[PDB]
Amino acid sequence: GVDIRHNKDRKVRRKEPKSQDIYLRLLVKLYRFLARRTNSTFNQVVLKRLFMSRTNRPPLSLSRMIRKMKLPGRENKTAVVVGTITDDVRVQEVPKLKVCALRVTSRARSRILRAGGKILTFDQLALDSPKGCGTVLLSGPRKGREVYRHFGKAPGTPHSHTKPYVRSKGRKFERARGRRASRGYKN
Amino acid sequence: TNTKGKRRGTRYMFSRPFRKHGVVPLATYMRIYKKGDIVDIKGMGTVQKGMPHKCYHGKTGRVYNVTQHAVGIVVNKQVKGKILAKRINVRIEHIKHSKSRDSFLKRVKENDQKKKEAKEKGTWVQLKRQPAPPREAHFVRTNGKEPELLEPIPYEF
Amino acid sequence: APSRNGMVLKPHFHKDWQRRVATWFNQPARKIRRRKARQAKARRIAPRPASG
Amino acid sequence: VNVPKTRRTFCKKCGKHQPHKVTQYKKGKDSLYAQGKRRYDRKQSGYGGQTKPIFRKKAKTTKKIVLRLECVEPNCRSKRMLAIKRCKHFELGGDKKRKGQVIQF
RNA sequence: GUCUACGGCCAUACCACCCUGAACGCGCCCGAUCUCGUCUGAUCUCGGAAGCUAAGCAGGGUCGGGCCUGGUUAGUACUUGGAUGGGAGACCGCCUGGGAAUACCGGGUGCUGUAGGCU
RNA sequence: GAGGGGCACCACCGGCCCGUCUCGCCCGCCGCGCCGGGGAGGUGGAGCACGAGCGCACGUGUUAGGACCCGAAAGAUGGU
RNA sequence: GACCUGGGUAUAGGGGCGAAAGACUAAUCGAACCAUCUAGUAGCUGGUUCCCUCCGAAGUUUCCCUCAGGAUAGCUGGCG
RNA sequence: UUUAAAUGGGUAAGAAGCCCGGCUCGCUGGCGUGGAGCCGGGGUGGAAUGCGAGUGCCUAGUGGGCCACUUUUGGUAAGCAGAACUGGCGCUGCGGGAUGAACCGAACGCCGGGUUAAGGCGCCCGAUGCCGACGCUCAUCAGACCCCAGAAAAGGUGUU
RNA sequence: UUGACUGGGGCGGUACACCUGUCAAACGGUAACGCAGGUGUCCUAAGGCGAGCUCAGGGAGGACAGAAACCUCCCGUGGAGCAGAAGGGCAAAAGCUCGCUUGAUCUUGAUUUUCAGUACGAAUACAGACCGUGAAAGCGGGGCCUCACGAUCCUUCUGACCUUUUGGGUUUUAAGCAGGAGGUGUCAGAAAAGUUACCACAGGGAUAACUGGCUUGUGGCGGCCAAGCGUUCAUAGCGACGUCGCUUUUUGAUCCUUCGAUGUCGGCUCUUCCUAUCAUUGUGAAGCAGAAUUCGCCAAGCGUUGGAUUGUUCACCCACU
Ligand SMILES: [Mg+2]
Ligand SMILES: [Mg+2]
Ligand SMILES: [Mg+2]
Ligand SMILES: [Mg+2]
Ligand SMILES: [Mg+2]
Ligand SMILES: [Mg+2]
Ligand SMILES: [Mg+2]
Ligand SMILES: [Mg+2]
Ligand SMILES: [Mg+2]
Ligand SMILES: [Zn+2]
Repeated sequence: GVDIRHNKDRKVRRKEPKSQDIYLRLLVKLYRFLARRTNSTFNQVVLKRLFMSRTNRPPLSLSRMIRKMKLPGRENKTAVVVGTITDDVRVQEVPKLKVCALRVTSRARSRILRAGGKILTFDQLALDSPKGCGTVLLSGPRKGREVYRHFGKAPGTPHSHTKPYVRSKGRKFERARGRRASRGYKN
Repeated sequence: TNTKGKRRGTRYMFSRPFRKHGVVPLATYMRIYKKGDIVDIKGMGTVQKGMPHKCYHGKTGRVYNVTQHAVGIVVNKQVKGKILAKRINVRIEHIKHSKSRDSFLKRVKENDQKKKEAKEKGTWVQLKRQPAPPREAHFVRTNGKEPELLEPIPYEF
Repeated sequence: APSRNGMVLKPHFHKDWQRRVATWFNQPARKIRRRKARQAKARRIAPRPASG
Repeated sequence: VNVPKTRRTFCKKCGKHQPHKVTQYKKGKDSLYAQGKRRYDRKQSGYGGQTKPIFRKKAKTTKKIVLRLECVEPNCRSKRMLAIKRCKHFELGGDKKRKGQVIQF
């Protein structure tokens, strides 16, 4: 015998996608070749996001992408996201930016192209920039889900703000004791 | 079962020690506590208002709040399988300045004045401290006399 | 009987609900039945407009 | 437990200390046609017997006695509730005690 | 060389007794008309300057008592960790490290800040 | 070497909306009032701060149903 | 002899009948038998069906008519 | 209880630090005071050893335990009742203690060579079949290896 | 419907909510039907603030007057008092006396304690008001600190010139919002008498009544010491005050095995075993003249009966030996 460990020692990341999509498997064979052969960390971040779940790959609206590329310096780089680009109705004009994504939506890819932009896939991203040089890779808000605001301490805990599971929001549904100082206590 | 009451096991620790009773001296009140000061908790027995709890007597925390008569102290407390940063309001007579960092605030002073003291002179002073090394190969002297012979004494009652 | 964080649910199954169950297995066969009742009526009032 | 007959306390109407007439709070005639009395009457009525618990396992011997402070200065007439820790015997206006007393049992 | 007013540390500063105390001061001291307070100008409050180092107060003394500090007690008593050590047990010795307390004996006995005065 | 722009996320500060509380002055008129609107501070909310949901499938967990299987002493209804 | 006995006839289930033993009422009686409600309920006993690989417990906290049971925190695994 | 250990508990051993200059304030206030906040600027080698860390969701089983040193309570005592610290058993085979839940060694994929641990080496039974060293001991009830499975006070001109 | 805990259950007690000292092993935590006690109150002052004062006890004096009356002087580090249980704390004081008072009032958050780090209760540090007291600094939102208490629903009272009362108005009522009270002591909170030997079910060796086991207080049977008793004479025979043991034929104590069952007293019948020997064999010692007894040794070979009363084990009596 050697030590007294608790045996973590099996790393619990993903080595391939659980998806059986054969187009997405060809991107992995494109980029796990590039990741082990080009000595760039762009192709290690893109390769580990092609592995990720649909939950860990959130969508990115078209108004964050033009908000995070009107920063100083970003004027002639490419928008990279391993994930989908939905549009904002809220935005009024679109610039002529160059993007790259798995799966831009129909209304969003009509509005980029009217404004003079250019959509890419990860195939023609690899032929343009193999190292990932001149790219701004982005991500959507992965804690933007409604699931994450039920997560926290516990709703009855003091200073919690944790949104309990109620079947219907309204009066008489979890508002009487433990929620106001009159009926018993407030938490 | 075992009387979960405040001020329970404090027959001797909320007691003034011996022959130091009476009204408390006045330099205790003339102590200046600012934010981030490292203070250590020791509840007295004469002043009755702001004694913390027996959980914190002997422990050492950091000031985040300064009030008219008291000081807000964040201390680490050991609950069962984890520690917690608890913020306890303690009056000014139950705390004092902890000297526990003041041997580090001396050797950040005498280190930086000695760092530039060799920068202007070009040496390799190696101001990082080492623990007690094994002893140097020295050379004892037994000049003239002889090493005194001692023997184990007999047994008696 | 409950557990950690979940809904607090009131399922209305405390009654003899298995004798009153309705299975829509005839609902294809009633759609072609009420089509034929529209067709056989549309030619019975033959010149008149359908849907009355 | 002896409290005085008048008392100079805060009244929420004007935000001042000004004297009050303190008497004892009595419970009051239990009104019919309240919502839980209307409910208990249409529940108890019929067959079925007693339909709600009647408490019988009584332990305490005192009550928290409560005072009602009545703001004496006119066209205010502001009343409010003030409690005292519980007591067996409660005088309300009598016998301020003096310590020069021959008291002998 | 000391003091007065205010202090910090609160006995090396206290306690009992005995000597000494220039000059300023501190004080005892002499009075109740006012201010004020009493059973009582004793205290407390108020007017002073006729006397006094007698006391307080300050220095010093005592093979002083305590107090402070150090040896001795003692590597003793306890104790960490260890042993297929001993012993019928109670308890014990050793290994590896840490290490007291009383009697007994020795030495000390106020130190200082701010402001003002004497010499 | 250094510098720059900083995704997501985390911590903090600031702001915003709704309820209440203290403090205060100003503004508007389908008509001048036991009217309407605004301010500044502190607080209560499952909030805003450039959206992530929906439908479908599967896996796990829990619950209601005979509910993993078998087991009472009973109670009731109508009869012989 | 308050005798023994046949066939006829009457009384039925919280009812009957009892010189009283809770006796007897079709081998069933301190509440019959048949069918249904019904697969009633059980924190309680018993059982719970193929292989290999990897990780791996707890018998403790707090509350409960709680003490052969739960809820809660700890311990675990899985997913990232 | 004056004194007062050993063992133990907290904290500190840096850039989230050190220093300089400036601006805000409705707080503080003799004071351009005090303190907070804010902006800009200056220089990183700051105990030993070891280690890759951080964080979120979902979550089963369990909620009768028992044992041994050490420290302890009740008890005459108990393979008794109840606690503290650590290890183990339960969940765990293997070598040894003849026997065995927990002792002592050591933890385990399937095998070959080597070497040991605890324990042993007359014969069961592997290995003293050594020309082993020094002493002690005679029992008509000898003795014989942690836990551990049997003894005391008292006594002997028995022998050393 | 007929509480729970429980060295089985019951009776008893409350370890069922709580506080003090100890256990507790020098931070904190820590169990038992462990030990020593306490609580369900009391207080318009025993709350608040300021002033002046010093306590318990002792010594020495003073008409009655003495251990204890009141008066005075001296000593007096808390030996007093602080409402009550303890522990801590306190002297121009937190104690005594006096003068004023009501902060024991209004309001929002945070923090602490138990703790899951939920609530109640208790508490701490503030802040915004309105006040008290003091010359002022200040102190004060109950008691010198550690305890003195209580959800939902329902009810009651108070609060705003509030909100809703269902087509629109007015009014009464009712419902709301905000916070006090009327309780759950099984104290995180049900609404509750028995009996069963006529009894039934699900279980439980988690749990008694029997043996067996650990233990030996107790019962028994032994030693060691020797003040004595024995005319004298400690030890022929005994032996106090002690003190060390054994045994498991007494009774307990415990709860390991057994609750899908180990047939539970006594007697009768019958076999074997033990020795701590009553008798029989061989012996040693007497306070052994003989006879008879008594005390030890090797020794369990061989015997240890017949009856009356009693279910008896045990007892007790008659008779034989
Ligand atoms: Mg006069
Ligand atoms: Mg006068
Ligand atoms: Mg005079
Ligand atoms: Mg003099
Ligand atoms: Mg003199
Ligand atoms: Mg002197
Ligand atoms: Mg001396
Ligand atoms: Mg040791
Ligand atoms: Mg060992
Ligand atoms: Zn008023």
